[PDB]
Amino acid sequence: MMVARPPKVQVYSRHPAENGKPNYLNCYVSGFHPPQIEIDLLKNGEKMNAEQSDLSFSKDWSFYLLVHTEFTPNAVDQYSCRVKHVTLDKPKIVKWDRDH
Amino acid sequence: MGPHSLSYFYTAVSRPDRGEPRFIAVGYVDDTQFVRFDSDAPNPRMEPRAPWIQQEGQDYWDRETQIQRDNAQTFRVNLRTALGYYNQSEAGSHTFQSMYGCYLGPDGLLLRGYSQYGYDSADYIALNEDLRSWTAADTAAQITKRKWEAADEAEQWRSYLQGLCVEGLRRYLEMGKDTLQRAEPPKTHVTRHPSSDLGVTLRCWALGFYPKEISLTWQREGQDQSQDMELVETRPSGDGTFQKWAALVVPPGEEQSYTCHVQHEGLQEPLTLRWDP
Amino acid sequence: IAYERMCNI
Ligand SMILES: [Ca+2]
Repeated sequence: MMVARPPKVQVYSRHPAENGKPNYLNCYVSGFHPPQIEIDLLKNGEKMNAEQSDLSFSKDWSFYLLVHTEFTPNAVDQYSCRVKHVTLDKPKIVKWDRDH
Repeated sequence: MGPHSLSYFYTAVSRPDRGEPRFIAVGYVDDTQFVRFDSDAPNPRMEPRAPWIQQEGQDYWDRETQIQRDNAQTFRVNLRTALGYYNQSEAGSHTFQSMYGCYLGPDGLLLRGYSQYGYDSADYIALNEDLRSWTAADTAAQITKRKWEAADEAEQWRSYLQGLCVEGLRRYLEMGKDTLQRAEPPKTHVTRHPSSDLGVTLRCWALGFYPKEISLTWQREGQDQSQDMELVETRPSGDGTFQKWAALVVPPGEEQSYTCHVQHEGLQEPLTLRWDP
Repeated sequence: IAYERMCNI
């Protein structure tokens, strides 16, 4: 079976962001198949230590995962989420911004 | 607050010339995950993933653990059987999934139930609404339908859904009442983001809500603006609640002509909001 | 409470 569904990626904070205030950074990856995937939160381009949810799926059978960790936003550091999957000919990178 | 449900989600994946398949199970009451099983864990067991299930004694953990170890073996057999039905080689990874559950009526008895199976991200076989019959998605699944009819497997499902399933659901709802029987309404606000002389983005946010079901829409004096509205997928907050937003581009100076409308089961009335700096 | 005896396809 040749089905291969590309992932949707959202990068966002738990609470509205404010500089110098401890918060949580989330990378939600959904709608994908097959289930093999690599999801990395990045800080200034380097992998962060992050926790990953147990594999689950939706009514259409497609899979989803949450990758998350603590962070304290500021005006200097850059954050993003990098995803690798059979449907992606180069990694998908989504930048975090406080307006989405 | 709508009818409560108990549901389970199983996934097995084949890893060829690389060992036996992996089996993961998760259990939910409504949108709250309360248990997990992972065939790769040392002495793998059904584990708690919510605080209110820890109360349950050792007899509950042992029984739930044994059932998941048997499922893992059954799904390994299923993956083998499916290669024969679809004439597939030994070379590729394949996926076998199940999702099933029950809903509780206002009378404290079964309202409705379901039991579905999927192979390689496609429908395979499903229990019908009447809990007395099956729907096969293709000619391979028809083989399974004939086998399960011969075994009257539907009767075994119906007796579970009516009895043990709703028995467990009532127990979980009482044990975790402080969280499971409480809808958390959304905290809402509207942000504005300039873009060009032709448009300004207005974004309507809904934060910290439970359960996940919600309605977010924009209107311009009575008429829905869904056509070119950006509506992101409902996403987890990380603490058990959910988030969502809906955005549209409007001409500069006409921001007060647009209103955001929010419906959720935790709200006594629907909400209306606007850009209000 | 999970369903107790799943049947092979
Ligand atoms: Ca139109």
